[PDB]
Amino acid sequence: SMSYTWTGALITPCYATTSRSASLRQKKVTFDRLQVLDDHYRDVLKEMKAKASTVKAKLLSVEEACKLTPPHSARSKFGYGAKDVRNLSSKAVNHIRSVWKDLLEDTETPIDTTIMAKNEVFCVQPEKGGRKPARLIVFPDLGVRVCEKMALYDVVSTLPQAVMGSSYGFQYSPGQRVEFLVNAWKAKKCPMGFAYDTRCFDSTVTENDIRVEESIYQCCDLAPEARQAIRSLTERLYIGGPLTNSKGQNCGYRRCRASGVLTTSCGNTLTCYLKAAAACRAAKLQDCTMLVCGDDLVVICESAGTQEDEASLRAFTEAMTRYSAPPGDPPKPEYDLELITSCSSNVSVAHDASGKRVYYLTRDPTTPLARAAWETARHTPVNSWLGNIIMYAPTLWARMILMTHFFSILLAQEQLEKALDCQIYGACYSIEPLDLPQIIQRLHGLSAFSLHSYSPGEINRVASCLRKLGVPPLRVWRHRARSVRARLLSQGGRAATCGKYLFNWAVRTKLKLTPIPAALDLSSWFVAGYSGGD
Ligand SMILES: O=C(O)/C=C/c1ccc(NC(=O)C2(NC(=O)c3ccc4c(C5CCCCC5)c5n(c4c3)CC(=O)Nc3ccccc3-5)CCCC2)cc1
Ligand SMILES: COc1ccc(CNC(=O)[C@H]2CN(c3ccc(Cl)nn3)CCN2S(=O)(=O)c2ccc(OC(F)(F)F)cc2)cc1
Repeated sequence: SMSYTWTGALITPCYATTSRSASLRQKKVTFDRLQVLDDHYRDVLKEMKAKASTVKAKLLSVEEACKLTPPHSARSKFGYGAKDVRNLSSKAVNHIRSVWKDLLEDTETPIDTTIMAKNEVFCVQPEKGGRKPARLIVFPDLGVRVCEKMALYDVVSTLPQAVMGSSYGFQYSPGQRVEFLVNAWKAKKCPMGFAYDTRCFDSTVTENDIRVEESIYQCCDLAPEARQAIRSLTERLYIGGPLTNSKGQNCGYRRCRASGVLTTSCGNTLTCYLKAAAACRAAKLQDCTMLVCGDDLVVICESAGTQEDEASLRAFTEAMTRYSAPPGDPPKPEYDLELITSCSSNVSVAHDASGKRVYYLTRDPTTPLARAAWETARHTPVNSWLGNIIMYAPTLWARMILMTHFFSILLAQEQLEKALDCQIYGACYSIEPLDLPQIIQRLHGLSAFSLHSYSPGEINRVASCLRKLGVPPLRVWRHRARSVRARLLSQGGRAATCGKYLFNWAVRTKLKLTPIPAALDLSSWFVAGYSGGD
């Protein structure tokens, strides 16, 4: 069936992406899906369903569901917002209760969704390729989104780990992700790895995929109202429905994955895992270890020789294409783990204070830096820079640029103690910058504060990126960090800890860094989300 049908009504508005590029995105995401399933697919599905059979899921109350709403979640077309939802205002609660009643009473009627162009910031790259068109966001009304949480919040936050075990990427800190990847690479006699890029994953998700996904959820022990809501949400919302623009006009019809529903992340992970695990069998890949984050997939296996590995990747791709997951860029076998990019990241090596070889996740800093510059220039509720400092804390660029830059601004504005909103792959947090040392030690290890002897390629990538962007060189950042370190230490308390742990790299006469006294429960900085709510 067609992933999308359009009426002609434009995707109207509410470098940076706008509605002016939506037309180009529509062309890319609009195609017919031809899915052919086989025994391997059926076999993996039964195996996944047998694991889901062990899960018991709770049905959340309206209030518990309200308390999980992102503070910045899009407003309801029925006179209430995320603030009203989080405060349990009578208008919000009463409207949500009537939505819930309709989900239990009406099993067929498609639920309306809003189609919108995403405003994302990317960097002005005129060399190998041009600009990117805006992504398309599809979401139901706020009321429906609170109802999804009642029926499925417990499912989506318990089922994936039960079904996929160690293959489920979202259960990991960046430190645990590198450990998993390195351990899996070390455990192969002759390792080979590859990342699989699916072209427009959301668009490739068929009605059958969404029904197979529901067949997995149905395996949980569920409250009857939860069982009916999952059934009603599958037919009325998840499989597809009408698209309405910002001006309230009939835009078209969706028959694929909506990006803004609670099950997007869980569903894409399950669907990606199922197709990939079945494709590994069809390709006859030996001893696979997979890691799945939504549509993002890495496979690590035993090499069967250079030519044989090229042929097995073609068979993997053939199988994925049959399952309705065609490639964007054709996968390539890699025989060095650093060369694989997964979750926009790659493993690199450095050394800690003791001289020990340590592995960490890094990426091209262009996008993180350009996004941080934009945030410095304009008022933004979500601070991608804080997310980036937290997730890439061991990197040369997050340590020397982002940490130095933001701690200097925060010291100057007297805002070190001010809690900031932070979104990481749909999990919302509220973090005071003064608490960053303890968080970094939990997420990455004590070594994140003493990494040095970075790879030359990595050093060159940061240095070339700064030149390209007009950012002062690393020498300027070292000077600037010595200043910030001095003003932080002079303050004592948490500010001194920041100075000590975060900026030890900037000094010639380094301090010996021991485990932090305040280290640890992360879901304490938790406020809303876990890959679902707006
Ligand atoms: O010794 C040498 O050989 C080199 C010396 C040298 C070269 C350039 C400077 N620049 C500056 O002092 C100023 N800018 C900066 O000191 C600056 C700081 C952060 C900057 C960022 C990001 C970095 C990550 C955090 C957010 C800010 C960008 N740009 C920055 C410029 C350059 C810029 O203007 N915009 C962008 C655009 C995209 C990406 C990055 C940038 C301050 C006022 C005058 C301009 C200073 C010294
Ligand atoms: C390229 O490398 C990668 C490494 C890990 C990942 C996967 N991990 C994450 O996306 C984050 C956010 N998480 C999510 C997200 C979606 C869903 Cl469905 N479920 N959980 C919880 C677990 N992690 S986490 O990193 O452990 C963490 C925990 C507490 C924090 O709290 C505080 F902010 F306070 F630090 C902050 C971070 C993805 C990429």
